[PDB]
Amino acid sequence: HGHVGADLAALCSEAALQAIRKKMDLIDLEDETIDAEVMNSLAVTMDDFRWALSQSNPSALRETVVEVPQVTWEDIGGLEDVKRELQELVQYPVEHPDKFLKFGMTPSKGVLFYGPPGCGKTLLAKAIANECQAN
Amino acid sequence: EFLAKMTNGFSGADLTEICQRACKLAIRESIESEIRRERERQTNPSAMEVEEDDPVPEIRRDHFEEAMRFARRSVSDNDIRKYEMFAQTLQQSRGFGDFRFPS
Amino acid sequence: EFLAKMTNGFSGADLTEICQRACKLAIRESIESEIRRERERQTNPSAMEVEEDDPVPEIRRDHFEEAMRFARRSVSDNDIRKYEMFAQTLQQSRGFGDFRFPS
Amino acid sequence: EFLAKMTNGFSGADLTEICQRACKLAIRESIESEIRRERERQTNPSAMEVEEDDPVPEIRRDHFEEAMRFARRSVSDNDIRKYEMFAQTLQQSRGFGDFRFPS
Repeated sequence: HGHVGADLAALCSEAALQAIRKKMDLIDLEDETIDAEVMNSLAVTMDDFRWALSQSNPSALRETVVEVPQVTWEDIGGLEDVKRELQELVQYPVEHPDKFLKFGMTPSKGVLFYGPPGCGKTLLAKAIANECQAN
Repeated sequence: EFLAKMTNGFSGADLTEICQRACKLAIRESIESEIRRERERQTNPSAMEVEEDDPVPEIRRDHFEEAMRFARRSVSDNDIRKYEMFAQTLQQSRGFGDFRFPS
Repeated sequence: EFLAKMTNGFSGADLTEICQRACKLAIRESIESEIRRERERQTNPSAMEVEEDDPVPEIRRDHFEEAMRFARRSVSDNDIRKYEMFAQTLQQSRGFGDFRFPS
Repeated sequence: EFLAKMTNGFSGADLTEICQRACKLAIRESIESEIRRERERQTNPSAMEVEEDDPVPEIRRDHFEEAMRFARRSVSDNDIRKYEMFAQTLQQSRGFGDFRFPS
């Protein structure tokens, strides 16, 4: 999370260099001119990628990110009244925008949740964003 | 007129809410009625409604009869007495009252 | 399901903690089990376990039975009444109630 | 036993109330069942129950299943901490701890 395209190019280059650097047993000082063995017979494996990700590469990202979330409605079951209410307040003004114009009801522009601390508020707020395919 | 004289102490911003709650309560049923019409089991071309059935073409009576149940007056009686008391803080033409010029 | 209806007043952020305490309690035993296997006295090639024994391949039952002992509800009863009281501060469809249009 | 480990934070004076609420909820139904038996329309001697039918001879299961819905713990968590704190106000064998006599 947070990497950009140049950082991922650097990640690929660092993983390839770590896979080269583990093969110093053949890439020796006695063979200054490197033979054609390791030049085409060295493939990178997964822990090289995990090393190059872990040991290095600080992410150059701190600002916000726009995406569709991937949490689902059955991730928090129950609350069928709240599900019906959030469907009535988010889905219907965008999936059927003509019926709101047939008899002129203007859509609302936001609700305010309130409750005890830590009962899945954000995990409920992201669910309608995922269901509506909304950022 | 029957809805007028029933809502007695309601402010002007409270009964403008129930004529949006009734609209929301009818839009819920008009969205829901289109679900079963496309989800007809063995939706065959036989006996098909080529005309639009229009189950809710307009706001009926029971939408207001159900939307009225959530009504609530916002302003109490204890705070309208505050504005009446400020109206009494203006002296409000009190004192001597009527006098007449001599003839 | 038996762990569901036993935790009764637990908030959603409290029972997400015991399914990390049980994971920590099983990772402790899976680290500790590998200590004795390399610290076998006279670790000889005779009768050697060439296969991985895997003593803890998954979370067993007694990890939850031991991790449940440190459970604690975070929200009390005195503060959920505050949110119920704010829900009552909203007038909550109270007043006249049902009325009907004349016929 | 299933009613034992379900009521968790209940004081001893609260679960002595639900075994009177269930008795009241069964006495209500045993009074009400005798009303219809004497108020049989065309109460004829034909097909008369000479034996006592006894519809509620004892407390059944659904009386407890319905009486449990009105249960409420009386003591909170905020006040049991007061007695634990007074138990900590007693020094509670804290200080040096174990020592041994010399040999």
